[PDB]
Order: sequence, then C-alpha cells, then structure tokens
Amino acid sequence: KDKLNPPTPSIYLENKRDAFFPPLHQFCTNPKNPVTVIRGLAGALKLDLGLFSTKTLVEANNEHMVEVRTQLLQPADENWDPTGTKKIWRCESNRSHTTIAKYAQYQASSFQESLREENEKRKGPFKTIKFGTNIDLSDNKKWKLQLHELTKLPAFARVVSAGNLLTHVGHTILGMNTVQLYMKVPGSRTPGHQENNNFCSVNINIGPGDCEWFVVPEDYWGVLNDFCEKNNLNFLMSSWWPNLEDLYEANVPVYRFIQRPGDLVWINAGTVHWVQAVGWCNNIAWNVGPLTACQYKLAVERYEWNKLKSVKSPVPMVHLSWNMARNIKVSDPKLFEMIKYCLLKILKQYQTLREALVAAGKEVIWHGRTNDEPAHYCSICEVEVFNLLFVTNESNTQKTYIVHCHDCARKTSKSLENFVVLEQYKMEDLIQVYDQFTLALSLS
Ligand SMILES: [Mn+2]
Ligand SMILES: [Zn+2]
Repeated sequence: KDKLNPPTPSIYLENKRDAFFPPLHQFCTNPKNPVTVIRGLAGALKLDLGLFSTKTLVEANNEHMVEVRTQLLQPADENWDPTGTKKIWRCESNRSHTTIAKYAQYQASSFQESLREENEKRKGPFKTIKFGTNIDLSDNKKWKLQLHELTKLPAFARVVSAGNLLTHVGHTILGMNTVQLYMKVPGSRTPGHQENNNFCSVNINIGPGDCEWFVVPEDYWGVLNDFCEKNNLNFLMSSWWPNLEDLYEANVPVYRFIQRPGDLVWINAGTVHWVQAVGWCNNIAWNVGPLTACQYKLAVERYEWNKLKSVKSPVPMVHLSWNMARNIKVSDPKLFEMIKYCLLKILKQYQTLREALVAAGKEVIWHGRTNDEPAHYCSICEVEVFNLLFVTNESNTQKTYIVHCHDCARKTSKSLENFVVLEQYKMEDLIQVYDQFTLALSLS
C-alpha cells in the first residue's frame, strides 16, 4: 500500500510570525502526527547556526569529551552482515572517547579525503567510520552564547519553559533538560530507539550537510519489539537498524524524509526513529514534555515497562507526579484524572508498607528533605524510591544515607535488622496535597 509509505507532516516557516503562530504548537503535539518537520526554522528566527559550527566549538572548549561510535559505512537504507551475504537487524557500533579538538581534525580530514577520491576518477567489504555523539552542553559557564541563542525559539520547543514537564522535575536530567551535541561524517548512524520514558524530542541540524530520517508511529512499537526478540536483540539496550523489507511485509508504515540545515524535527511521544548523516554536519537535541494526557500516559507506561525489563528510568515519574499536584493547575479533564489516579496508587501502597513496618515493631525515623534534593533511586536495583528510604545502620551512622528500596533491603537483611527506615514526607502533608489537587476551569 501507498499507506505504508505515508507523506511527512511538514510545515514551512518564512518569518517570526509563522514561528510564533499558535496552531504550529498544536500541530506538533497532536498525537495523529508521529513526527513534524518544521522547515526553514533557523532562517525564520535568524538563529545563528554558526555558534554550533565545529570551528567555533574547538575555539570554545577544545578538550571537551566526545563519545565515539565506530561503525561501518553502509549503502543507502540497508544494514548487512559483515560478510555481505544477508541483510540483518544487528548493527556494529563500538564505543570509545575522544575530545572536540580531536574529532574535529578527523571530521575535516575526512572531507578533504573524499575531495581527492572524487578527483581520482576511475555486498561489501565496507569502510569504517567514526561518529561523535552525546556531547554534553549543560554547563552555562562553558556554553553561554550557545545556550542563549536557543532561547530565541518559541516557548513550546525551548529547553526550559513553564509548560514543559521536564522543567518541573526540580533537577537536571542530563541530555533531557540539557542540550546534547552530535558531530558527524557521512554514514554516521543513530540506531533505532524510543526516547527516554517516551518524552518528545527536538533536533536541529546545524549543517552544512543533510540527515536522512526514518520514523514509525508509537502504536507499532510492539512489532519492532517482536522483531528484536526474534533476532536475539534487546529492543531497549541493543543497537539495531531495521530491515525496511521486513517492515513492509509486516504492514508497518514508515515515514522517510530529509532534514536540511536549519530544519527542526519534532519527534512526538513514543515515536520510534533512527537516523543517518548524508553529508558532513552537526546536530543539537534535547527532550520536551508537553502537558497532555497522551504524553503523561505514555511516560507512565514506559516507566512501568522499564521495571519489568530491569532498566533505569531517567525520569522519576513518582516525584514528578507529586510536583505537578503541588504546583501546576491542570484544566484538562483526561490528564487530571490520570494524575489523580496515579497519586492515589502511590499513597495507598505507601500507607500499606508503613503500616506493615509499624505492626512489626520497626521504627520509622523522621528524616525530612532539603529543597532541590533529587528523587532517590535504589543503589542496587535502581528503581525510584519514594518517601520511605531503607539505609544501613552503618550508612546512617556515617551520614552517607545510601538508599535501598524495601525489597532489596529485605533480601539482604531478612527482618531489616541491618537497616533504619527514614521518612522524608509526613503522611498528613501528602494527604493534603492530594485532597487539594482539583480540576481547574479553562474555557480553551
Ligand atoms: Mn532520538
Ligand atoms: Zn532495589
């Protein structure tokens, strides 16, 4: 079917008015659009892309760390086994570190070399290439001008904004509410994935070359998960590059398009995607969490799925839910009922545990909280832990307060004789927040 190769939802901006036009915001967050390509974005806003050129970055922080992926240069949209025999899903992506200065040297000399090949005139085997990925631009003192340029974007797409759920977590989540940079040569691949906890993502191509994108809607993610399982791959943790013929045969639609310098790509909640550089270019990217029922629902789903798969959630959805009820007026009836439901579940499970502890003679110690103190995760199994913290007698004594979840502490110390129970929030306080959380009226 032509329905298996659908057109890409696109918007062409000419000027600042197109960029601040409110229906643009509604178009991007609409669940029917798995991806939106906003063409001409940097031009419309007069964004100085030159601030993210390799030359500028070398000048600013030449010793900054780069994660290198070493890959094979593959033809077009395919991925072949090393021998050139069959197309397969597993893709080779070996890891190391370098600096901005050293990758730049390779980026530049790579281009000079293809110029000379182009003037030499005249199934693999395939060449090897290096991709500079996940460069951390969180530091405002190292990247002042770079980060300031991005405040020129319309609010809904900014790293920081009042309507962005990630802004209400109350703490930095590296790569999500901070900017990441990518430095590329042709063939550089970002393999198939969903965003962390299914949050939306924003990507701007700095240029000068293009990137080619492949996109699959959220509700087909299960099919791709089955493919991975059948091919001995972990959907969440392995590197894989889908066989397009396998997908067409399984009746999975695939969006495909080119991102040019200055184009902004909006990846909607839960959308599955993978990317390769066609030319020489840099990209920047981060996440955004719109206040919609669909975004919250999908984030919670992946949060629960991550527990089953023994994978840590970078977004602490329990802490976030309480922050919302504490500080945000919610006027969408569906979204409100979702949050209220989750808080109720958290509260009941917490009340159930606290009473079992008390019935069994275990002391609960008032420990409280400092402000801007992150959510805590279990030092053993890395699940989020809320309110009741399990700390060893020794770690308590030394005031290191190393956190365990209840189950991990029990597996170590059968009657918890090796632990103290620390409580961060009074129950009366939590009941109050829940009870005062009501649906706000909006006429929109
Ligand atoms: Mn992504
Ligand atoms: Zn644990």
